[PDB]
Amino acid sequence: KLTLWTTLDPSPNCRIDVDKDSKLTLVLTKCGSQILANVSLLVVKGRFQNLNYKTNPNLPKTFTIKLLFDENGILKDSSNLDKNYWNYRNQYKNAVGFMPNLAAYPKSTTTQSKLYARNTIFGNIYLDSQAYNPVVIKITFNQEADSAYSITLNYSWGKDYENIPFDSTSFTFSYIAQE
Amino acid sequence: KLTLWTTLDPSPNCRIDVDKDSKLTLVLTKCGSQILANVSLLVVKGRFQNLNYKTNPNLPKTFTIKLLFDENGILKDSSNLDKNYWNYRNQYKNAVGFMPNLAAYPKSTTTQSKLYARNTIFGNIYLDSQAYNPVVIKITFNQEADSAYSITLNYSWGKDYENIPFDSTSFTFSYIAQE
Amino acid sequence: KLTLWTTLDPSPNCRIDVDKDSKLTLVLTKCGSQILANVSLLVVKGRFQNLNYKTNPNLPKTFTIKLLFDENGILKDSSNLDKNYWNYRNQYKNAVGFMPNLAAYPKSTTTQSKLYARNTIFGNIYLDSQAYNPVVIKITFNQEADSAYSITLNYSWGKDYENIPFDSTSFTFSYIAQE
Repeated sequence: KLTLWTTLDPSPNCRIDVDKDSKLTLVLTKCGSQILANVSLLVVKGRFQNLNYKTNPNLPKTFTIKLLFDENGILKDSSNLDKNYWNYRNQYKNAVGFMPNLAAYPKSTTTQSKLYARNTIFGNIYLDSQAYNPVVIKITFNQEADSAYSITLNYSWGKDYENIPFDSTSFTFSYIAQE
Repeated sequence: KLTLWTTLDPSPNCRIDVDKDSKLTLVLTKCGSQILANVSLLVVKGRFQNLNYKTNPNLPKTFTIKLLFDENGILKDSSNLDKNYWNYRNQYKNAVGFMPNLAAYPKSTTTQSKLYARNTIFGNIYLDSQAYNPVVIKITFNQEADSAYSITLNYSWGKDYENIPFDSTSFTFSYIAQE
Repeated sequence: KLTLWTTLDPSPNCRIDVDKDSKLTLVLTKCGSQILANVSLLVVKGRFQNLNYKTNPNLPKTFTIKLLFDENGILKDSSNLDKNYWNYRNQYKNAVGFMPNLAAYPKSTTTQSKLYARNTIFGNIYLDSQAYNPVVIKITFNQEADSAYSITLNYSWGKDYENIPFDSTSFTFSYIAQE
């Protein structure tokens, strides 16, 4: 009832560029009016598996993973996360109690040039369990115009990494629940 | 019963320098012995609404918001937060269960004004949803000698911001509850 | 029943180098599938009580505190934390519900000493309630080969501190519970 998560299954479950290029671990625990969230990310194959900006001049320093939800709090197929890996810890009918509160985190109006900053959380996370491999995780609620609710995970970094795996440490955050 | 918060009402509710110059969003959720806290801050008018240190030589790079509580956990009149915006999520009589634990976070003795470091939490938060607009939030418990309990929110920054709104990202923390 | 903690007893309770050289405050609160954790550390005597790299050339800039648990989630005598200071908030028989999940945070296999990055959390904490005294706390789960479960707290810093007490600010994190 009270936890929505990616399983701990070792199978890849997420698309950054290509199907199953990544494994997202996301745990959402309902503590009444707040969701306690825990996240980590491993890239298992493709261009972000091993970062080397000395040898690959064309490699970006960002990617984004989106969880898109309908008006019943059901994960949409268009999400980067595979629906087959998303369920209660013990497919579901209602998870509006896990959704980011729309009054707290309003969607952008047609006339609105961006979201309120309160819709965003920043975290400093690290690759390969080392403090000198920083990555910025930018978590934004309800940014995706075509979904009832959304959680957007933007990863970005500045370092010219040389043969560093995108294998992230864990980060905790919370957000205000819709109900 | 289990969440004490500022409403999500769009109305300003907080005084930095002037009445209703700011809108504090603070959610305290009781998970037994710990309070799970979520905070953001928007300045709606006055000298901190738009930061420009190129054009305003006299502008500080800090301000402080205090929540002062009596022995029943009731918000006191001299608090920066307006009492009309502070209530259980669904005029309260007792909120000692939400107060920062006095054994964990002792008040300063007459022979020292200087608290144990455990009474303080630091967070790195950001303005206008950009990682290159850092602000330090310093949360201190029970620093106010003249109140039974207190939560002090000190905001400070170093950057000579040029036309940046004080519109903060969200931050989560926790603290040990009095009961 | 839902909180496992170091008491708030003012007595030292922890060994960095020598018995009772430190006082760890650690609070683990069970919110179903996640443990909400709160930590601070005061060094009360010995070489880390007052850091001065100007006057002591031989002083390290790191130390580690380990909590080692048996298959019933009972703190082992080999831990840096003294067992006499570790109990439920209101000697215990079973605390597996507080243990770091072995599927989430696997122990290193004979064929690899190297943990998944998701076993680690980094935090930036501070000494003496000042933002310009940074310390890195590195929390790692299930790293200790000789125990069923473990929480390892590695503290490190870079600054040539001059007469700064190791009196840390508080930090919140969470982790996935074994059951």
